[PDB]
Amino acid sequence: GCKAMYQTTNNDYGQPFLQDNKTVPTYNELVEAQTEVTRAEKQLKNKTVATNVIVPKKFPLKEDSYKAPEPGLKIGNPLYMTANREYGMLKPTAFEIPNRFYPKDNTYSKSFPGMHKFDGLNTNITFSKVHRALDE
Amino acid sequence: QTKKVEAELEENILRKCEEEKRYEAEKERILNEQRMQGRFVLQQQMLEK
Amino acid sequence: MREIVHIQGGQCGNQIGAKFWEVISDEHGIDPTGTYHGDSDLQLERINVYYNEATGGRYVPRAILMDLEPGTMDSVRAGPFGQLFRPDNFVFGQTGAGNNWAKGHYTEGAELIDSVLDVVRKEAEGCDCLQGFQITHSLGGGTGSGMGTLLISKVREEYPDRIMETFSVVPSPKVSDTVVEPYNATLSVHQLVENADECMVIDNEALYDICFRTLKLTTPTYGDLNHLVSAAMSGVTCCLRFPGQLNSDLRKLAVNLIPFPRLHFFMIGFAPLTSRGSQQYRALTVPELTQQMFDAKNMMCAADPRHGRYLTASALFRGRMSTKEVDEQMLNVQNKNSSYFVEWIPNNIKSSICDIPPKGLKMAVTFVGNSTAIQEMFKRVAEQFTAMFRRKAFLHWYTGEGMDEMEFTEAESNMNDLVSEYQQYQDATA
Amino acid sequence: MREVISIHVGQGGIQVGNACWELFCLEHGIQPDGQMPDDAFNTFFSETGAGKHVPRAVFLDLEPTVIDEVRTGTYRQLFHPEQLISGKEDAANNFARGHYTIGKEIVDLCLDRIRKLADNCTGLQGFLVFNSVGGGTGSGLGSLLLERLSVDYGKKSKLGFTIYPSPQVSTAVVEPYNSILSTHSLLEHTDVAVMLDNEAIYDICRRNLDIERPTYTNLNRLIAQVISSLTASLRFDGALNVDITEFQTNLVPYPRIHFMLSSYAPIISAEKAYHEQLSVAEITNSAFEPANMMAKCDPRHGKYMACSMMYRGDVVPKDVNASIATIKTKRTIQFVDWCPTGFKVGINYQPPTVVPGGDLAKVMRAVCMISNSTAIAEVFSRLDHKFDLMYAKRAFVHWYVGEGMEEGEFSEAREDLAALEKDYEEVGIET
Amino acid sequence: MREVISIHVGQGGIQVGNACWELFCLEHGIQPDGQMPSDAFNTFFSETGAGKHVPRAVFLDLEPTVIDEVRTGTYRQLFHPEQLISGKEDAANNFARGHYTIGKEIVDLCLDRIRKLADNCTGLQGFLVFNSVGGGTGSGLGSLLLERLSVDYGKKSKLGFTIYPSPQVSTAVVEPYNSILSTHSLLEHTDVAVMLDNEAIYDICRRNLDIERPTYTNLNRLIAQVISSLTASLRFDGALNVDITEFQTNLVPYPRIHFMLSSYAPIISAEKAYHEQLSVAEITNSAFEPANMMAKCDPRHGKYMACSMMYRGDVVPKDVNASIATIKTKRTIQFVDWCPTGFKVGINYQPPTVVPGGDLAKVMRAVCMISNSTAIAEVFSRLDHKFDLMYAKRAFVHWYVGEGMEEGEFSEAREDLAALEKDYEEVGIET
Ligand SMILES: Nc1nc2c(ncn2[C@@H]2O[C@H](COP(=O)(O)OP(=O)(O)OP(=O)(O)O)[C@@H](O)[C@H]2O)c(=O)[nH]1
Ligand SMILES: Nc1nc2c(ncn2[C@@H]2O[C@H](COP(=O)(O)OP(=O)(O)OP(=O)(O)O)[C@@H](O)[C@H]2O)c(=O)[nH]1
Ligand SMILES: Nc1nc2c(ncn2[C@@H]2O[C@H](COP(=O)(O)OP(=O)(O)O)[C@@H](O)[C@H]2O)c(=O)[nH]1
Ligand SMILES: [Mg+2]
Ligand SMILES: [Mg+2]
Repeated sequence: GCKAMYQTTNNDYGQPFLQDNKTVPTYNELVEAQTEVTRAEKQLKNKTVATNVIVPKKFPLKEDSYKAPEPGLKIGNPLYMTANREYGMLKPTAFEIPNRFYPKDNTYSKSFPGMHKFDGLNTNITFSKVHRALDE
Repeated sequence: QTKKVEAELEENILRKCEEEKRYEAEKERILNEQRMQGRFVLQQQMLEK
Repeated sequence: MREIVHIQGGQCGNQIGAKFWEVISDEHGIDPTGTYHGDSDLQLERINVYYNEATGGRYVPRAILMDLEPGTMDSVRAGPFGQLFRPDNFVFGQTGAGNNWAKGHYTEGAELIDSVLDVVRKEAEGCDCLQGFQITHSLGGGTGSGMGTLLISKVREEYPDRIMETFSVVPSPKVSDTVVEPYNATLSVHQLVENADECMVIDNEALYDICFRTLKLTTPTYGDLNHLVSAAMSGVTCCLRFPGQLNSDLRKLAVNLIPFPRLHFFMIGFAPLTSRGSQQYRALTVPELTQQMFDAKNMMCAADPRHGRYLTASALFRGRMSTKEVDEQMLNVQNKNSSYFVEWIPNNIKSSICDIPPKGLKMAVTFVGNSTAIQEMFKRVAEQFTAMFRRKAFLHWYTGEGMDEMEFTEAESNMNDLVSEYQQYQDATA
Repeated sequence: MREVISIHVGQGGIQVGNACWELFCLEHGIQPDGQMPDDAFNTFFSETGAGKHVPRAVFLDLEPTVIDEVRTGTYRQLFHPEQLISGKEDAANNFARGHYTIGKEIVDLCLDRIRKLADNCTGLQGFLVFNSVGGGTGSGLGSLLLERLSVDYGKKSKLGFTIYPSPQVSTAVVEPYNSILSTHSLLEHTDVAVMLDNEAIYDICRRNLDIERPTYTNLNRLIAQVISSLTASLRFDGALNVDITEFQTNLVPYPRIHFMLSSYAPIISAEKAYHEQLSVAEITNSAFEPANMMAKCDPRHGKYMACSMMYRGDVVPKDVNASIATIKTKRTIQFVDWCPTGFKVGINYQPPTVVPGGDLAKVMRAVCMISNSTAIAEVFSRLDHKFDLMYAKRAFVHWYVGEGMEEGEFSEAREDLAALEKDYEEVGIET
Repeated sequence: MREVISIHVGQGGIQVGNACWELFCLEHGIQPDGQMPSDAFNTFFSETGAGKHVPRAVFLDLEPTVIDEVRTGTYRQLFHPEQLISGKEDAANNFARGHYTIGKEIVDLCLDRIRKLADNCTGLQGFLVFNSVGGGTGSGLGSLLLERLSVDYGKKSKLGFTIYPSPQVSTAVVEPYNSILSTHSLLEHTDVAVMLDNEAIYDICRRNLDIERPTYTNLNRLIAQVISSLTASLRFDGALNVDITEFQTNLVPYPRIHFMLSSYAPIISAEKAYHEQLSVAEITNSAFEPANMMAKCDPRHGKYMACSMMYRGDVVPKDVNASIATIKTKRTIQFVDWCPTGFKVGINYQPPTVVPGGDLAKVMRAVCMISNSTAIAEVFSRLDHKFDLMYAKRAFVHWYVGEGMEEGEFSEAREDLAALEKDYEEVGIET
């Protein structure tokens, strides 16, 4: 909470006068002094409170942490190595890592539980088609 | 304009608080793995003894 | 004032929009967090045309991104300037169409359209005064070509007096990527001609060819393609957002270009466009700009415009120039090329001037031409369509999802009638 | 959000799946124990909630030897302990045994496993199935699974990677019979079939890899590379993606014709891979080269219907389109008349990965084609000839008759193959 | 200030009491000697003023062996020495022994102990009683104790956890007689009864724990886990707490129908526990899986009356109620028409524990459900058939006659079971 949102009605009632009587700006100067006023109002709120090429990500595993596991079955001799076990004896080395990795992230769409239908009641109001000065 | 921009300044702080709440939810998520790893290693060695 | 709302669907359309929004944000000096860092006051006078103001003070595009597969929008969000789009406006499916017009127009899209039409209704009503709608899509794909055109019909049924602009990518028979392209192309164009107020054709083949020839760039890509088409799109409505000597909006272009209600298919071009090594060699003047815009090699369509006669043409200039010079340039170009200009309508060139140039360039021009030369794309597409259709190839799906060959025959007949009527005026004499 | 379920049945299926899952884990960085040391593995894996990952595969067999080898080998920890289903008695090359006697008591548990696995996934794309056709249990269980699944799930896509016996080299002597029977069974139930005869791949291995000592390890590694290249679009970002639903969009003119044949490029050893620049045009010409076709069939003997090729690497759309232009220019390769354009090409950024201790050299650009052409009638003709040579005198028939199969059942298969041949010959004619 | 008094009678009661009292002391961190290492316990234990705690349990038996084993075991220092009441002779599976001859001289001491225990407690909710129905002493003493308490205390609630004979697995031959007699006695006296036959638990242990040669210890551990899951709501904080008096106010449509059957999930060993999510939806589906009942009855053969389930762990009401909606959507589970809603849910934060040397692995989410369903008539039917086959020729009746029990008594129990079966059949029809 902040103090500014504590200001209340009945306090806007008569409360001094912002400018001293002796320092009135004159006509021509005010008439030439519109632009800074306008840009102040319009993007005061933008500067204060409002404030290529594909890239590859790194591969998940680092080589020094491969820690390949031994087989549960304890083979005694090289003679009895079977023809099904060649898959995966050799740990990858510096040569076999892919240099670049381009994954797909789905975290944005792993959300939005369901599409929305406005289960509401108009409230559109009319703006008129030509020179809104006659629309109610 | 000063008071209105103070209001949006408050709204930004509200975002910051809710983001920290999301990070707290992630810290909560850590708990399951933190239990699981050691818990199941010991529970698997239990039958081995 | 007189603002328009953007809608894009299909991955081709999403890639188009991602570059279009980046280009317009760069033009107005909007950072990808929505905060202003431009220099000129004129940069922000008409920002409400495309942007809506949010609390805190950022600007958000009034764009409706729609798709039947979420990977495309997940990709575009991670891209640069992806944060601008409001999360609410995204609408997506979980199945996709698989390049099947029947699936994307009858089965899945019919159920999914409710939310997207609701958000279109809300966003369109929210703005002050509607000027029109604009859509970008590719005709070679099932989901795009079907759902986009069905949504066009639905929006037309609800806003009959508004204008609708479409940027359609057509499947050229030269660079062909899918075997079922002619089918959904014809099926889409049948519905498009009846509803869309303006349709402007873009060909991947022609874009690639101009990239190879006038850019002379070694390895062109979809990024450069989207950049070219984005500059072309922005040039159309630049004079809408900025004051100029001859302000001209989309409704004025529509009234000026189409002699008859069903002839609203245009081909466009952009200039100046030079190789990077010769950019300082060339001499940017009005005569060079006009000879470049009227060069047949600069058109972004495969059609050869010299094989037919121009019905109407129009040019939009960016930068400050003397209007008279442009005037006699158009006059002399029309005078010597009376053979290529249809005669029963005198002075068939429109020109508009806007005093703001593109960032980094001193003059620019965008060309639109309604000519009878486009009939060749339609003829070749219909030829491929009938070649595939005589042997009843691939028809079993479209039969299996509530659709049948009767409306295929009707679509072929309608397309042939359109071609014949478009050609009838080519030989017309006074 | 996209998921696909893999089925391996038969000894050939298991020995191919082991190699393919080796390559998948190597590609996604998952260590053999299943524990890693944004979400791309979701195509083939499932997160356990905390730690390791579970493959989305099922292994089936009736002889326990290979299943036990899997459950004891280095990849033991990876699979769920209760998804490697093993029977007790082998069908022993008898399709009748594997389709009427023993498989009926294992198919139930298989379907419970399949249902429980499909329940976890939310965006199920389809099924892959692997089975050697020249085996009793393979053919029978595969046929039964396809017939059951096609009615349980309906419109879901299924892709069968069948290894048809070579024209003249085969292991057994009874494989034509069960090949014909299983072909009849799958013709009305599989949406896509891929030809994978062994002899052509053996030819490729002896010629290009320069290996005079080839075994099934190299065969399975090649098939795994083909699978990975085919599925890269589901789990890797690219300038032009394709879904498994976007295959029968371009490869299936009519529901009866759904058998296609594959090819891969480039194939070269590391000792001479670095003596060439390996252009995209060169590799795509090697792709359409008839002798590099993965199936022992001659494309020069018939028309093409349609081809779809996947490129992975740093290829350029102009490179692809320029190559396709030259291919269309070529006179020797002729397409069917009613297909003006028949090419479907896709692009993916991820270069192919190399397996340590393998034979294939690491190359930055690769292309994998699936083609549907009229030439496929020749293998069916020779299979029918071999089937007739044996059935002319009722050889081996009593072994199938004594396992519950009726006498006449061969007649319907023979007639269906005749109808298939006539359908190809009549769709191959010009109008 | 919430207490409940626990009664153990019979060998089955003692053998489950040992297991459950090990579990409770593991829950509350109390060493077997009774000391606490340096308020939730107040439900089950009472403070001695300085040091240890005394469980609120009483053990009754006419068999000195198990009592002596308890008094010589590791828990010798926990229980009060003068609440382990032991007799001199066993009933020898004869109901008349434990109901008319030998239990009358011990029931007075039992009631004196009960009075002394109840005087200390101030906010007692009721009694939990454990007994075996197939034992003479268990049945007779349970019947006599319930008859005495029902007039001594009045409206206090009593819960009987009875282990009924299996359809065909059994250890005795005369047990239908004592079973029918005990049903006659406690039908009028027990507010809530739980069916816990052994064969279903055997099947659970075989299928899930993958234990091929288990014993009664595993059964008793499972029963203790169920009891703790039931009673955690009284001694731990929960988002939706349920009391003992909050069970009968939902689970008993009519005064006669008060037998329920339970299920518990998950039941998974650590060898494969960490291979799956253990998600709320899958555990609540496992709860209603017909094979996971600890009672050998088929829920599919009858309508449901009322289901009350307690979740413990990090469960979320969103998840729970979303699962309940799916269950209601499911077709193969049907409820009686006059019960539009039948679910009583409870949520607690305390996760279940693991006991050292056990088989189960603890998990972050557990569910225990109690169901009253119309299918329970089948067990009464089969027990009635077993009774009739033996009583047709007056087999074994003379040893019940010769111990003071009059002959005609069996007819009354038979006609009351007939009345109960008729009541179930009547209430099972739709309106
Ligand atoms: N490509 C390839 N084919 C194989 C491999 N192993 C077996 N086959 C083929 O499988 C056919 C016979 O079936 P098998 O795989 O040996 O065994 P099965 O399919 O389980 O049938 P059964 O032998 O009855 O158990 C042979 O003709 C081989 O061509 C392999 O490792 N690679
Ligand atoms: N679940 C389980 N049931 C048991 C156990 N011990 C005995 N029972 C059951 O008890 C029934 C018979 O009663 P018992 O407990 O053996 O003996 P009893 O109830 O004290 O009656 P008596 O034999 O006269 O002493 C058998 O049918 C068993 O099913 C046990 O440790 N676990
Ligand atoms: N300009 C441009 N066109 C593209 C891009 N990506 C794809 N295309 C075009 O889109 C066509 C394929 O569209 P398709 O995938 O079927 O659209 P869908 O139906 O929405 O899936 C191809 O012919 C390409 O020419 C891109 O990044 N830029
Ligand atoms: Mg085999
Ligand atoms: Mg006993």
